[PDB]
Amino acid sequence: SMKLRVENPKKAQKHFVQNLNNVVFTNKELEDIYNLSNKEETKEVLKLFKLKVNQFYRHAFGIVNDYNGLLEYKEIFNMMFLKLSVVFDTQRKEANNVEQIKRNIAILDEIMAKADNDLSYFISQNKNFQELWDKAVKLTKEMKIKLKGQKLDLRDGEVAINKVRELFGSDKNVKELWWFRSLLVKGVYLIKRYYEGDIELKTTSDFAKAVFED
Amino acid sequence: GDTRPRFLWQLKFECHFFNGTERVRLLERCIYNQEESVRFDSDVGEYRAVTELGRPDAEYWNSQKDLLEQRRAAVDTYCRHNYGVGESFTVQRRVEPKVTVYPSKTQPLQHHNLLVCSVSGFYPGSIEVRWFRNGQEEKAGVVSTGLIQNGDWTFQTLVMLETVPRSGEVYTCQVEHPSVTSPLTVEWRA
Amino acid sequence: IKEEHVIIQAEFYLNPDQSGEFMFDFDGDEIFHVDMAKKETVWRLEEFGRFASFEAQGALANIAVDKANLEIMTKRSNYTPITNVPPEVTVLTNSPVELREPNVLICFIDKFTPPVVNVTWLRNGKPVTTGVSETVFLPREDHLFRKFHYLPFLPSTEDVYDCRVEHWGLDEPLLKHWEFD
Amino acid sequence: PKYVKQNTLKLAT
Repeated sequence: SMKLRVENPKKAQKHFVQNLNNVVFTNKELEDIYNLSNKEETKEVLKLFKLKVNQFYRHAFGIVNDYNGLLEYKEIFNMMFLKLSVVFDTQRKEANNVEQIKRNIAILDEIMAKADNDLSYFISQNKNFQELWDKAVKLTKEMKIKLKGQKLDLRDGEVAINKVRELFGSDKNVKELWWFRSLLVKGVYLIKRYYEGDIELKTTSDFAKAVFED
Repeated sequence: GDTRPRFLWQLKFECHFFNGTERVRLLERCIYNQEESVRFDSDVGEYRAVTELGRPDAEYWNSQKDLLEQRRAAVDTYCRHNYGVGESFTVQRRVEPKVTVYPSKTQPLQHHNLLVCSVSGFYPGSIEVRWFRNGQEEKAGVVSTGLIQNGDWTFQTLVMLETVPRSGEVYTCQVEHPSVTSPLTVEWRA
Repeated sequence: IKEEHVIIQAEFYLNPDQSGEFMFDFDGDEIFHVDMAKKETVWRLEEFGRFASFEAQGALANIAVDKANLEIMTKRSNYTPITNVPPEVTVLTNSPVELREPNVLICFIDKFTPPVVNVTWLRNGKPVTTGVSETVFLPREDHLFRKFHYLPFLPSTEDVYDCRVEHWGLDEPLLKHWEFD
Repeated sequence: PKYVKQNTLKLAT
């Protein structure tokens, strides 16, 4: 009914780690780790490493950007960083071992895959969230048409919410669920970019993909 | 050269099996440093604090309906399952012991005091070693190292007999073990 | 009431060392453990891997949370440090020795904590390394640890070996001898 | 055959 990042998810389990509030490393914390890779022979891999940490961050927030309406999104998000923390343990004591940094990079990749799997699993187990999410897409598509030739001056960030209030501001879900309403508001900024001719849109997010995919 | 204080956290999930997998008990425990703080006993069905420091955790975890259901079921989804996954090479693994007998002095100022029966490389640890002097079992003079686990899935043990052999006597070390249907024997002509 | 077998999943995390361990045990012997650095399952006996498997990723998840909990508890206990408990070292052979007949020395390090120790094999004063192996830190019902170090060797009439164990609970390094006695 | 494990839980608060 709803597309999952991983079609037939493997059972995931929670460690009740959703209430942690400082799992994400600050720029200094990361820099301090990067400085351990001081030797010249490790300069090339260190680049690949930094790029991966960045990709990692982008992936985690990507998950919270599309599924902040799924109670379990915090579990997944936090687990991601708790694992990163452990990898850094090795990184910290093998800071100039190129093969080890290569492995760490490979692991961060697996951590991300695991995130996608578990994410898909928890979504598969929450029928109601699936229905609401699908609905958000349904309406955004309607809105894609409805706003066909209207002026969309979204410069002061006020028109988007107003449009959503006009068209659907009355729908139980738009009034009660901030994440849902936000999905639609996010939607018009996407619609606008679509009208202007942006073609990268589907790669923007699972939501964007679902909306502009046929 | 590192005087820094250390902090240790251990977690253990124990699956106790009785008569195959007929009766099963799961014991989950949290140990801070060298002291258990909280535990889940499948015989209880919910977390119980062992020390005061563990109360917050029992209270929090026990309020998690979905979690307790998982644990209560684990007896099947975890314990019974993993027992099966490995039965072949664990419950079933059998390795025949190698038996040898050689003399030794109880003191470097004594004659040729005791006979040592060396039983090594076997598995499981369950085993029996007896000493016979001309068909007559000997017991009052036996001393052993006790069972020894080598840490690589094999055991060993030395069973010694305190007896000064005299010409004509024939001692025998008999070893009974699950890997062999008929007792192993090694003789030693005095 | 007759207990036949025990399968234990044991894991731990230690500070400030930042070292963790995840492993499965059967009746006292290690079935397998997950090398944290490489993040991969390693079987105590290679045959085991040809009949079973384990998603190392799982270990990573568990240790990750373990690490978080250590932070929590240390703080909650008001930073109470673990009390060093020195090991009992014993060294014996795999089987009876015969000149030039391959054998193996086993150094048993037992009843200690924390799980940090430095071991060194010595043949006539020189540290030996080729061929030596060791187990990870094995659990004990009293929550202390067990560890085994192995040294394959060719018996001779002119060699004395000793296992040197260093631990925070010890005053000076402990040194166990072996010269066929 | 696959060895399944028990998930670790995050301590109170």
